Amino acid sequence: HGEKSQQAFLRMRTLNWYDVKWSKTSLNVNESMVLSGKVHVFSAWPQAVANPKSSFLNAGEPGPVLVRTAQFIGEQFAPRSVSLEVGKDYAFSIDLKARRAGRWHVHAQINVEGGGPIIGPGQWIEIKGDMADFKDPVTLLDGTTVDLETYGIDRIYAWHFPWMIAAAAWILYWFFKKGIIASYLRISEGKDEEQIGDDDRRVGAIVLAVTILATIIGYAVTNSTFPRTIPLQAGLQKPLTPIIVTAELKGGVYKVPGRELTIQVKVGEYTAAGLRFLNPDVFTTKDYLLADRGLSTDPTPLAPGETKTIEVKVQDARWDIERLSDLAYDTDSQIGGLLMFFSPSGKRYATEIGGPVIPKFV
Amino acid sequence: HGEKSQQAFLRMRTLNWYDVKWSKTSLNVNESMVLSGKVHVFSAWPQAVANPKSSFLNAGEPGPVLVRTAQFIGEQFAP
Amino acid sequence: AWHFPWMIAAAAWILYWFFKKGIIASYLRISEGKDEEQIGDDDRRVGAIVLAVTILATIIGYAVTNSTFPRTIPLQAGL
Amino acid sequence: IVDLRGMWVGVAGLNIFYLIVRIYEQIYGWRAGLDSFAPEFQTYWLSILWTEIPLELVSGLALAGWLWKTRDRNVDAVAPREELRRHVVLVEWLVVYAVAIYWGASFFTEQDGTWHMTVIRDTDFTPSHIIEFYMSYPIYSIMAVGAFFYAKTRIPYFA
Amino acid sequence: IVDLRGMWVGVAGLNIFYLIVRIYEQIYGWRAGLDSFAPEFQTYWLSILWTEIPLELVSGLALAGWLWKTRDRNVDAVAPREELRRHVVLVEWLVVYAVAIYWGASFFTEQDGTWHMTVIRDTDFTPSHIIEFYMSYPIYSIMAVGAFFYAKTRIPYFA
Amino acid sequence: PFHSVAEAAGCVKTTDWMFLTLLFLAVLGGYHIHFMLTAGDWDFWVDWKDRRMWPTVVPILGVTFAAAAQAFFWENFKLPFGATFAVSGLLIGEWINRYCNFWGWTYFPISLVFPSALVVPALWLDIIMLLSGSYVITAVVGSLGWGLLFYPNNWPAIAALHQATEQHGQLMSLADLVGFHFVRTSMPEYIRMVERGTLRTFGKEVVPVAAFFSGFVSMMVYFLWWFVGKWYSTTKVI
Amino acid sequence: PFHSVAEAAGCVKTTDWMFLTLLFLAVLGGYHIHFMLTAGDWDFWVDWKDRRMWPTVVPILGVTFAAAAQAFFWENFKLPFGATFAVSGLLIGEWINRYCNFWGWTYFPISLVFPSALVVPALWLDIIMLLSGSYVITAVVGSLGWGLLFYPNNWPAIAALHQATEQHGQLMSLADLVGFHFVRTSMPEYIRMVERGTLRTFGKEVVPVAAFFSGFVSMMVYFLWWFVGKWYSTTKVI
Ligand SMILES: [Cu+2]
Ligand SMILES: [Cu+2]
Ligand SMILES: [Cu+2]
Ligand SMILES: [Cu+2]
Ligand SMILES: [Cu+2]
Repeated sequence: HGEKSQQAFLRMRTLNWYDVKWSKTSLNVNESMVLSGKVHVFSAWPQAVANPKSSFLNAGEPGPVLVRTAQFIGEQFAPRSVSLEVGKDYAFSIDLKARRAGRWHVHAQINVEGGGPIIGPGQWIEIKGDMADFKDPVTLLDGTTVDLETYGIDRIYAWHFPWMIAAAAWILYWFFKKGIIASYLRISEGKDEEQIGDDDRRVGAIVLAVTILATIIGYAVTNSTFPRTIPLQAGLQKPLTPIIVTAELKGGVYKVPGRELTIQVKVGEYTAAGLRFLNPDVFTTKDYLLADRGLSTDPTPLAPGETKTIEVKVQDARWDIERLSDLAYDTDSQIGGLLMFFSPSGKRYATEIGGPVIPKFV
Repeated sequence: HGEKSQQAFLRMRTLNWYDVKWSKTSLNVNESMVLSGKVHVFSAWPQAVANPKSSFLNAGEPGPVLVRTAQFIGEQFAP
Repeated sequence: AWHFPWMIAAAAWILYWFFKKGIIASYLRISEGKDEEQIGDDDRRVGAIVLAVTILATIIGYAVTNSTFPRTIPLQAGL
Repeated sequence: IVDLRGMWVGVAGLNIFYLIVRIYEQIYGWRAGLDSFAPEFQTYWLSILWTEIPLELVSGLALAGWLWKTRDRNVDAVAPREELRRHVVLVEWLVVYAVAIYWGASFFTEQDGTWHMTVIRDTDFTPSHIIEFYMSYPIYSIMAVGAFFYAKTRIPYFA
Repeated sequence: IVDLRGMWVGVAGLNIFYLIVRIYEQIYGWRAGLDSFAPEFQTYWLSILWTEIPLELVSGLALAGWLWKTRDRNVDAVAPREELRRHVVLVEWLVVYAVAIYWGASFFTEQDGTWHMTVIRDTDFTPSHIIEFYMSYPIYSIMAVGAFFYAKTRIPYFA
Repeated sequence: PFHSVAEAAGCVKTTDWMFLTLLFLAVLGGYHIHFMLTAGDWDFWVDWKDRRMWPTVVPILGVTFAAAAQAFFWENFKLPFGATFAVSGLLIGEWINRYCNFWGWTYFPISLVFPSALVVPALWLDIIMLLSGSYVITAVVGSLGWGLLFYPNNWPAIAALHQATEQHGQLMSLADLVGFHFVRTSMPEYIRMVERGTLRTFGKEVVPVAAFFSGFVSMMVYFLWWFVGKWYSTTKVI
Repeated sequence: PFHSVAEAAGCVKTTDWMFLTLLFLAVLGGYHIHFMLTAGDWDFWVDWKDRRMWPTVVPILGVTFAAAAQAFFWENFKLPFGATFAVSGLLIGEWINRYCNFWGWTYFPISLVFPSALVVPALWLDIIMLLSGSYVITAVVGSLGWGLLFYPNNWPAIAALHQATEQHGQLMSLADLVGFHFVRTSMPEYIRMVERGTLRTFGKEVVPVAAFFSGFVSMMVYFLWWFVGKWYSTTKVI
């Protein structure tokens, strides 16, 4: 449903996806679900990609099988873009609503119009029933209760068609003044107004006035299929309220191909590719986009007031499967992501990474 | 002398004009007057309008009937 | 050793095609009625060859020079 | 003598082919060919690729041969009844070539516009993307190369 | 009768001149003409400027005069042996004009590209910059104004 | 020649009828395919269906076809069945692709997506054409309204879908929201030109054959330029 | 006329030979000078020798010369010694200037700087030309590979200089680093056009003389346009 085919490099330095869940899992024809996520905006944003100044979160809905009751991002539900910040973090979740049958993965993505569509983790949604039902409603201030997935379509065909009607009104009608051939030689051969001359002309002259007069109608009657109507709302809102350990990576190496990566983070878990690299040294997992027996550490604990030149080993399968050993291509060989460190109790102070990792092949 | 014909929306989100007065009211052929004002620059600036990074304060003088001895804005008189 | 041995297969057309008479001997050798004296067969199949020779003698480079290393990177840059 | 619908095989042999292709792309591409790394793609989908180019080369050349060595040869001097009869045909192809286009212009040309607005693009090898950039155009590109290839060798003027 | 290398003076009188110029620019420009405010520049370098333009005007006009009043005058009606003999010459100049270009196109035209990538540019009066924008082009600009100036007045057609 | 006057008339009114199509269901294509890339889908998503930005594009772009198409047919057949000949093509072209595809494939509300009305203009064109059958005249006037008419024309299909509701302390248009619901993605590629200036062209273009005679009469491109009313047909945006 | 058949043949095979040069060591110039400004030195510094950005420029730009040059020579002399006739010029042109200048003047590693290989393409061009000597055909096919071949061609001279080392916790290509070492500067000016559309032109251009007959046959510019394979010869970048 996307990814993989996204040179790691950037996919791993544009947006850090942690805390991602999903309300339901089996919504039905009309039950709502909520994409759940908190995402970090890397600090050393890839010059390649434009400034995530303006962007947008969304439904990775292969074909809209759910809907869009509303959204949550930064400190607001926004229709147009919003502004993520180089370093800060914003929470988000997005209301949808089963509308169509099927059972497909569903990603949460903050697509950046500034040159990019970055997709964070997603999760299948067993929607059940028959699209045949489903009805996404709402109501114009006027109080009028309307059903969206089927409002006005009637209006269209009822007008955006009755011209494809007055269409033949020329088509056929003008196969009277002899179609081609009977019109062609009917042309070179001396002057040929046989096609034109009067009649013919005044005939259209009419159709014209008919047509136009039969148009002032629409703009008048359709000027009453409401009396008060607005433009289309859009733009941006500078606002966006964020949320509320120190890594360095000085030293790094990884596979080619393999599924391993080492680090020398000097000062829990590890994300980057929206991927999980739990510190099994403390976990009990609660899919393919996450690594259970994730991070491999030196079990020596780091507690308040202290420090260490710690070394971290990233190992698991999904680091190859989901395309990460791709740093072969990707211009800037650097890496990126997070470091989910927790309290002896379990209260995660989280630092990030970002560093030029070096590879070694087969 | 302008305005009105300025879709509110923006006119109401670009610059906040408070504390506005005028030195004289009846200056004569050569007496100086001073436009008086303190203005706020909205926080959620309309993406429509470009960043007020560079701009300029001025005389809405329909035809120059006064002049320009100097200006005051920010912490400076700028040309 | 490579970015030259073509400035080599260079003359391979240069001279070689001064056989089917250089200019003049080719020009009037042209206006004057149809003139395939330059073309016709032979000539053509000759290149047809050189072409296949050249290309086949190119899959080489991309194969052998695909082994003057096995693993190589792009060019690193950015900010 | 002055021919009927040589368009039989034409319109028919097409509208159904093409139509169907729309059905087959309803299934597989939308329940298999929904990811290029997903096998159900490279067997029950990406299959119609090394399946289409092959043909659209032998076909391209197909008319090249047949439609050629099957020319009046001793054309020009020809039955003044035959000319405005060999057009009846010529002006028949450009009619198949006609509709033929419609698909590579008003179908898999704009259908690839609804597809863009579904998947976060895998490769230039998605469904609509496969039956357009690679199918539809080359698909009838031949038609043309024939409906002129025929017309140049089976008709006077075109010499 | 049908001439030899009138190109003697040509190719020779050039390849050495130009060549040398490359030697002289090896020294001074690169050990004097390395800064426009540095005197060793305006004497042992910027010297080849009010030294080149002067010539490239008298020279431009040079051929203008000589090459003119030295035309067949009563041309057109001319020795049918002489024509394809006065070309042997014409088609000789455009050969000097030839190589002539090469310098103002494949030398001090791209040499000024290695120079850009050395000094943090002083003025448009650096070395390569002086023997190109001012030398090389005007340098043979004349050649041309003659190898046609000759050809129009010493040959029929060109009238 | 032709045999009996009942064949000579036959293999005419039939080749003639069967002919008319060749043109349409072929020009149409070459046209839509264009109107697409040109009118960046201001004729696609109701949410892109605005006031300024929109009826300023389709208006213009929606002609170097609807125009030559005219100058074409009307010329050699003084058949004022041209300007409109074009349109329909696009409408019946898109309108088709609009259904089944968007609708029956990743089902899209026939509401969010649906082409813009043109049939009208075409007429006030093919007509200011019929009467007064000269270029310039049909250009200035004709082109003029051809754009003014645009929006006013589309009011019906458009108007209603602009009423507004208050979604979470904010304002939007039935339209807007329809765009909020049922989601999609980006643009999102490009190269889209080999297949064009290649074979599909000079492997269909050559006709010609070595000798002139052509549909290069599209010196209607002109027709378009004088559009500067469509850029007028804009300031019908307060 | 010509005197004895041993002069009449002489002052021919000699003016003819001496002639061939005039063209080459003159067209070359007018060509390189161009290929320079056009191919912004993606044919200069190995560090600019990449994948996308590069074999997308030289490819195209590297033709409205290698092309007309062809259509030129092959035309009036059905001498398929054209497309390649061009190239060499550039190569022997730059390759020259590359040495002595960059090298013997502010010495530059013959490594950091060194032109791109073209000889190959030229052939797969001057040939898909020879056989099948028609325009369009030589355009579509020919132009096509003319670009695909590009990179693959240059693999040799390029490939090796891309191995990588770890300079201070970071990664770079032999290439990259060669660019780090031995330094230079900027672009860094411009006006560069008087000398061009002046005298060097209509003071050499006029030829003509009042009457036509010309090398305006460069209606090969076309040749170039159909390049849309070179823009294809791009997506040979993963
Ligand atoms: Cu997925
Ligand atoms: Cu997904
Ligand atoms: Cu006022
Ligand atoms: Cu596409
Ligand atoms: Cu310079």
